[PDB]
Order: sequence, then structure tokens, then C-alpha cells
Amino acid sequence: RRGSFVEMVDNLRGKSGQGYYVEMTVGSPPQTLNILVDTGSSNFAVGAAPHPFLHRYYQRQLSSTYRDLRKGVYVPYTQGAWAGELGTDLVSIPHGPNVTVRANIAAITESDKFFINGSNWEGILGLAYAEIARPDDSLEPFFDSLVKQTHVPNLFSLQLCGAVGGSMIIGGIDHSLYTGSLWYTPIRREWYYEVIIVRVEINGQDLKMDCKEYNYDKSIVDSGTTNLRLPKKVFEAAVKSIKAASSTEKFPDGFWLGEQLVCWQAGTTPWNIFPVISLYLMGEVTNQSFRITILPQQYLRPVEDVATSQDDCYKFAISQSSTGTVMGAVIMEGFYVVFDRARKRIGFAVSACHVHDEFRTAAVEGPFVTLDMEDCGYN
Amino acid sequence: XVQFLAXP
Repeated sequence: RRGSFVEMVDNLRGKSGQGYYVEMTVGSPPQTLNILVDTGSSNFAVGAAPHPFLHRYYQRQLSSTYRDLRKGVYVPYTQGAWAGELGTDLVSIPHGPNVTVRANIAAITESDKFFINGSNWEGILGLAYAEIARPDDSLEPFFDSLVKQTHVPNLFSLQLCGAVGGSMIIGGIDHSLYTGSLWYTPIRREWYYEVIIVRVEINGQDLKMDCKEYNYDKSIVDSGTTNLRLPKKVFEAAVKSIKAASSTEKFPDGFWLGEQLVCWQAGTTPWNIFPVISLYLMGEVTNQSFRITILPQQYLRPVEDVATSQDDCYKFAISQSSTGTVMGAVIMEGFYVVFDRARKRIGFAVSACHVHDEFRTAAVEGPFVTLDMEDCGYN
Repeated sequence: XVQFLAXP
């Protein structure tokens, strides 16, 4: 007994805190590359010249189907940037849908703080909308091309399994990847995958901030960001509340700032002393919301520790932002997330693979009643 | 960690 999308299950790999990547095959004859999956941008780009952190790269002169667009392109990220040259070529995903498309591809020739020593990936796949593509919104993103050229339904889903692997189901949903029900939140606007957060609780206790603060100046779902990032005022109140909740134990100020690690002897981490965190999201019906809840297993990330060692070290993976809330891997690793582009909504369900213990599990629950949710969005 | 798009 196996689902229809079985061949797409377990098609993602990664190293903790270094993103998740899928194999993609480009050009003719085939050149296969590992590509980071990033719902927080809209450019498909691949290393195309030697670099000290690259084991392989795209060789355009060897691809008979490569077409030069005669146009440079530059993409800056929160951290990192690259410059390159636009072209098109044939692209397939071996463990994805059974189609081949002609896609825009940025050949990366120069970069700064983009590639990572020993990450195993060589490019990036921007899965968000045309509005944020560089150089402009006329450069059709990969997923747009896929839907326009083929029968593949305008939907994909992600199950990121923390410690690294997971699944990207393209064109559908695999029911073995989650338990319980899927709850949907509207995509507020098609640029980033923007959503509306209406309330935050720490161990069941409301942070009690104006919901406008949670979404100043946007809230997005972003698989290419490790952390849960919060606007400054929200970050400060959250840290205050998490500290109060974990007060049976003391940690230095720098731990909460991500500047200091704390390590426990292997297999002794007191998960139970840290609180759970809940975000409520706008639902699909007027005045209705639902909440997703994550565990410290999601927001305290282990730092390898690759070789067998006596010490489990952790970094606090909630951090501050000047560009709104980013629901990164810290959030996504608890859940199966459905990017339902066709119906302009994002679904969440408890992930079948999320890391938890015998006393607590990540959760998705509803419905709740929340009034005036429309006012929460930044304009 | 990674920190993927900025408005610069």
C-alpha cells in the first residue's frame, strides 16, 4: 500500500541549519545539481563557474539546448548575494513530476557569502511569485513555467524533517506525510507567501501585543530561512516571556541573542523546562482562526557536532528582524505545509516526521474566534 | 544559519 505520489517522498536532503535541497537535472545531455528549496524568493539560479565551496557546477557550453538571454542579473539576500547571466534551458526534477520544462536560469559566476563550505548544494530554487523576481516581474519563475507548460496542478507541499531530509510533493498532497487535519490560512497577497498572524502565546499565555505588531511590515513563510524571525518589539516581548517560562534554569543574556551556545551532556537536554510557542493564523471563514504550536525541539537548533562527541550544543533559533516576521525552518519543521497557489492559501498539519518527545507534540488546532483580523495587516 | 530575498 503506497500513495500516488510515493516516488516524490524523501526527495529532500540537507545539513541542519544549511537549508534543504532537491536534485534537479539541467541541459542536454543531463547535468544534475543539488538545488536549495527557497519559498522566500523567485529566481532559479545555479553555480556556473568554479568556487572553493562547489564540487560541481553548470557548464553551459556542454548543453546543446542552452539559450543565452544576453542579460545580467543580480540577487541580494538578507545575508548573501550573487551575480550572473540569464539564459534558458531544459529542466527536470528526477524525483519530482514526470515532465521537462524550458525554464529561466541564472548562471551564477560571482558570489559573496552565498555558497556554504560543505553544504552539498550548488544553486537555489525560488518558489515565490513573479512580483519579487529579479531583474523584474517579467522573468517567469520556475514554478510559473512548470504550470504554464504542463498539466501539473498549481500546488506544491513541503515536509521538512529536522534532526536531515524531507519531501517536496509537486502537483499534490501525500497523506502519509501528516496526521490530523489540514488547516488553511489565506495568502494575503501573491509576492512572498504572505500570511496574517493574529495572536501569539507562550506556554498558553498571550503575549498581549497589538496584532499589527506581529505583521509589521509583513509576515511570510520562507523555507530558505533557518530561523523564526520576529519584528524587534515582538522579539523583545517574546524573549521576556520565554525567559519567565523557563526560569527554573538560567542562561546568559547572549544565549537569547544567538551569540552564545549552551551544551548539555549527550542525551540529557531538559526539553521540558522550555515552553511551547503558538502562533494563531487567520482562517478561511470570517472571524475564525487556528493555531500552530511548536516545541523547543524546533526552536533550539543543534550545532554539529558532526563527529561523535559527548556534548549536545544548541543555539536559540528565534531572532530579531527589521523586515517583518519570517516563518522559517523553525516553524516549518513541525508541520506539513501545503502551498495551495490555485486556491490562494497555505495549509498546515502536524508533520509525521517532526521531532518531539513522549510528553509533548507539535500541534495544529482550531477553530478559534478572533475579531477584527483584517486590521492586523500592514498597508 | 541560512537567510534567503532582501529589498536592496
